[PDB]
Amino acid sequence: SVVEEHGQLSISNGELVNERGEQVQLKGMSSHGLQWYGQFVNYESMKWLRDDWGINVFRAAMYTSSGGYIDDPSVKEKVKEAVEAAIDLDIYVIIDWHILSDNDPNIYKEEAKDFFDEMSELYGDYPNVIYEIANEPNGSDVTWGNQIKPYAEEVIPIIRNNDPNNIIIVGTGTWSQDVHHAADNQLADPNVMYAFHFYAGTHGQNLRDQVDYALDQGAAIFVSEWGTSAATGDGGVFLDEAQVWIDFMDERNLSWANWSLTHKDESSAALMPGANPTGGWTEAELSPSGTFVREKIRES
Ligand SMILES: O=[N+]([O-])c1ccc(O[C@@H]2O[C@H](CO)[C@@H](O[C@@H]3O[C@H](CO)[C@@H](O)[C@H](O)[C@H]3O)[C@H](O)[C@H]2F)c([N+](=O)[O-])c1
Repeated sequence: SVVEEHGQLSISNGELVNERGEQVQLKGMSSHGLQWYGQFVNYESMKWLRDDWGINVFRAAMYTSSGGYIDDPSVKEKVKEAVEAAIDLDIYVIIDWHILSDNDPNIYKEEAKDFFDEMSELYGDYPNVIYEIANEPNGSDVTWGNQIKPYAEEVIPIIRNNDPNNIIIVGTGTWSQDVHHAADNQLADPNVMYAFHFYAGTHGQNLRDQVDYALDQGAAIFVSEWGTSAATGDGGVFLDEAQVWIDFMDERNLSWANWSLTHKDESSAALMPGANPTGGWTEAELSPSGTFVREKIRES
């Protein structure tokens, strides 16, 4: 009864709060690309995550390029499937317009406006939905002030015409690490959060201090993607540094989604090769990363 209990989420003094104004922290999993590992996104696997891991949020990672939505728009129906399951399971859900190689969110802004118009029209009267309008803006030529903020200022109005106050997570520069620039030039909408993403393979002490700087400007931060691996999503599992970030996020009441729910042979993948796509995973079907993430959510 997560959604029944906390209901409408909003931002108050830079903090995510429930409909009674109490601080709330969401912890869950992100899918991998829906064009590749969509079979792991379904009511049964999400229910298993809710019941056995304790998740209270699920992130649907709809890549735009890399064979995603722009090339084959059918993947938007898998996002709808995930939203409907979240509604049925009474958990929160993030709709992620998962830009990456298409590094400037303006490249597909017309399609983004059409997609968010459709999703907000369909689901704008449910409290479960969180819109993430540009996963990871990246590149030296893509800045908050010149590219990202103006993009958000075109897409947010589209959403707001159908859904006036569900949370919107807006990506930041340098693969959603540059929360410092965003916090110094914040968007006007009162229910916006800025995305901050990390990988435990990178020594993170300055990045933690940067998140703190942003929080100190009154900006709300959602860690909508993080991994136990290196920044490529592979290269080793770094559980000591991941624990430091877990403790940091708890102290700052930061919500998060781990990357990712797939059996792909890479360190950040939570599942091993024989894991059933509909859940019920034994200890051996979880990777070293999945075992750790499951423990962190169960402990919460
Ligand atoms: O340098 N960084 O800080 C940084 C941070 C984040 C990041 O990218 C992000 O974080 C992971 C790990 O890099 C990416 O997932 C990886 O996407 C690859 C390309 O689709 C897949 O082949 C790989 O299986 C998958 O795990 C997510 O799409 C992307 F949001 C990347 N990146 O993709 O290069 C770089």
